[PDB]
Amino acid sequence: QNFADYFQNKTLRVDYIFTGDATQQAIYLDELSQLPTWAGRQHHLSELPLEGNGQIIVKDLASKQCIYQTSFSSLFQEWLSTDEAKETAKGFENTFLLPYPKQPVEVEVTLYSPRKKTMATYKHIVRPDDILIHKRGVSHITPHRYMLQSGNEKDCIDVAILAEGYTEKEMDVFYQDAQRTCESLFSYEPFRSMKSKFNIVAVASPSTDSGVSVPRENQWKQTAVHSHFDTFYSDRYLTTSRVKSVHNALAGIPYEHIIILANTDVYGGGGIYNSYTLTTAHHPMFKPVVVHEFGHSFGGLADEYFYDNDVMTDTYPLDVEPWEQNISTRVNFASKWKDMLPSGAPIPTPIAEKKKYPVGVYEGGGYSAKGIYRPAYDCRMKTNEYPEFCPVCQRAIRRMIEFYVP
Amino acid sequence: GQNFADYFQNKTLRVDYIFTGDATQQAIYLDELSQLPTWAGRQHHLSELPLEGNGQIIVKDLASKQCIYQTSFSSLFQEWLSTDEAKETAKGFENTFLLPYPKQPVEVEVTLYSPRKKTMATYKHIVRPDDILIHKRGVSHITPHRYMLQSGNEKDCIDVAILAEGYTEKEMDVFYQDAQRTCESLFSYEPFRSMKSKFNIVAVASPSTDSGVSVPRENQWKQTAVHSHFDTFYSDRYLTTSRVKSVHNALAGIPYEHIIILANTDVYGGGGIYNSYTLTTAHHPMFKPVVVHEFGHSFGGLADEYFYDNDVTYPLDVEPWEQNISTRVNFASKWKDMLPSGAPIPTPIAEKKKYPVGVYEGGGYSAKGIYRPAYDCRMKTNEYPEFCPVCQRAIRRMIEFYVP
Ligand SMILES: [Cl-]
Ligand SMILES: [Cl-]
Ligand SMILES: [Cl-]
Ligand SMILES: [K+]
Ligand SMILES: [K+]
Ligand SMILES: [Zn+2]
Ligand SMILES: [Zn+2]
Ligand SMILES: [Zn+2]
Ligand SMILES: [Zn+2]
Repeated sequence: QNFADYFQNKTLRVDYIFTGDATQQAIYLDELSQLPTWAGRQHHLSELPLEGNGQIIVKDLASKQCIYQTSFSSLFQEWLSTDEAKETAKGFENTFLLPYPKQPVEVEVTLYSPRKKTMATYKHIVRPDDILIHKRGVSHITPHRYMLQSGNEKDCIDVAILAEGYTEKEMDVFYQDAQRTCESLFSYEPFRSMKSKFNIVAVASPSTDSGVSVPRENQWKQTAVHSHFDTFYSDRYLTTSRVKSVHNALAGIPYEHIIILANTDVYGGGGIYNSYTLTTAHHPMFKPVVVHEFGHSFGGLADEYFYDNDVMTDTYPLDVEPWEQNISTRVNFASKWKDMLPSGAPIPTPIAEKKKYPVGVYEGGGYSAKGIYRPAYDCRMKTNEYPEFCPVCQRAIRRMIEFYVP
Repeated sequence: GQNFADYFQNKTLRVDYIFTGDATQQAIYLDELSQLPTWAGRQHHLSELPLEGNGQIIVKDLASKQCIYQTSFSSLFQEWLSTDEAKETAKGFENTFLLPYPKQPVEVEVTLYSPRKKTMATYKHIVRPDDILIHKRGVSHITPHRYMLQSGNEKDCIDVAILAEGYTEKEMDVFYQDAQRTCESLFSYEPFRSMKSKFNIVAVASPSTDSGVSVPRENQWKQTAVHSHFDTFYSDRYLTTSRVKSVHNALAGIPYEHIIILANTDVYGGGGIYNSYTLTTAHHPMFKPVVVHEFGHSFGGLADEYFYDNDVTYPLDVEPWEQNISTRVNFASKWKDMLPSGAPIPTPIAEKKKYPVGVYEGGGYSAKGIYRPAYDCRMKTNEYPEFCPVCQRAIRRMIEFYVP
């Protein structure tokens, strides 16, 4: 499929509202926007690199031929397993980028459960001549600086680093934090060997207040992307549900993936597949932590630690193969790293034999000590203190990069 | 009588919802709870309504289920539901409401009604006042503002906020001149003129990055304080904002009950919706009568009395909840008590001098089956000098309801 067959070199941005509670879910359209260029895929348009927990399928309206596919996970889907979702139905902002069509399209959004069951589905027609498609990124483009520029937006993976909780007086600190992000990311394989496949842009989005909101301390701050601690009443969980403010700050700058830096030294943050990474820039463990989160948001990798996470409730049924590439329930292991496991390797791999098996079937991962397996004894997806991604995480990241750019 | 201090604090519980749906189904969801440092609303008549509206919010004490606060409204969402787009694409709309801040947990219930008074959507949620995720607002960086009229405190007076849309920081002297023109226009009309001491008027200089407002059909997308735009529902001159949270965020920390948004342009356009806002163009030649007509909707909850249909409401077998129009289904609930004995129904146009209060056929966008109280009114035309006697009574009732 040639890009120019159905698409223009512009972006069709779609803002949705993901709604529901523990019993029901529904999707609604908020607004359509246009970005002046298309920073995404030129190839593999009608395929997915990963299933994700959510998908967007674009079909040509006249023929119903599938012409674009993208997958993701969302903060909304984490919220659905919290105590609040049992009693109060809520709406969540969710933004996705699609190539701008030459002709009318049918856009279909689907949300899936941890058992791969359809939770909610939504179909809408987009007509490219619609005057209410909000044009963006043509004026007041946020001041920005390229930290790494390997090539144009068509040939490279565009990553945007966005300032959260930095006033105009603190932008030199932010740009230094963006340099540190770039230096940390490209110190890890396969990012290190595939550095020429990436563009890194630092976006100096100003905040009225220095720092970020801490609701439990009654510290409400006015910031660029309105992030806050106490997400789902988990003290150190720093997130933003103001996704439109994130994408509005980035309009006009080519971007595919987002890293949000919060101007604080306390611990916290997280990353979600094709959502964003958000972490505290001045915490001592920033360098390995931002890369662990990018493992989720860009790599779509799972946590390999087997201790319970606060915001992650009943995430992996043991009778279902996870869609994440670096963990397995041994339901469909041949779809995972069976092809990288040496002949005659014991399953599970005994921990005493870890030096013999850099690639094994180690019991424990995805927040469970039993029934879930990880590919190595340790990895950056397991601990912040281990030096690198395990070989299976590295292959998965190489596949993500090869999928997105030739 | 219900004392304010029995259930409430002198603070505001602001609730932001998402109103969702299409022509076949509707649903309401919570977005976020906020707190404002004072309560600018009613101190009396807490558990009653001045009008039915098309939507209601009922606040009940959680433990007893006793009704402790009621407010009614209409919404941009409910207008959108009758458009072509609502037949094919389900959408979500921002809707913000202000409630008195409770001392103890409450049950908040939102209900949306159809033009036939049928329940379209209902939503119940519990608010616990010690919830740390209630977003505190209006405590820092309060938008620069100026009192155009200050008759008294926020408890005793009706607080009206005038907000700047499409004015850069360099144009705030023009905006303050426009807010002053708004106040001068409003208080030139009865009963506002004789009840001037019941109001506070505050001009809020919310800065815009760009001068003017967005015109989608001209591909003119501007970055402004409340993100208003023309071409609402593909109606060229329909100027609105669906970014209701941005309106209320700019006003956080300033006492307000009703909102007037002034757009920095001289072209024609705007509108007002009951307990939503008024939004109009400040420099159009007909500004003075137009802003008051819109305030008739947004504050008065009055209907349009003109019989011609807009570019884009009242079933003839249903009595409208609006006080200045009737389908004569329940005419005794309207201005029957002001109609002289033996007045002809309908009142012939040739006999308009004999009947300042009649039953004139035509109103609420229909030439037949809907009736208005006078041949002409501010709610019918921009060129007529005043509100009709029935609109004036209805406005007096609104003011008397809100403040002693
Ligand atoms: Cl800000
Ligand atoms: Cl994820
Ligand atoms: Cl109305
Ligand atoms: K790219
Ligand atoms: K008041
Ligand atoms: Zn993680
Ligand atoms: Zn790994
Ligand atoms: Zn009107
Ligand atoms: Zn009238």
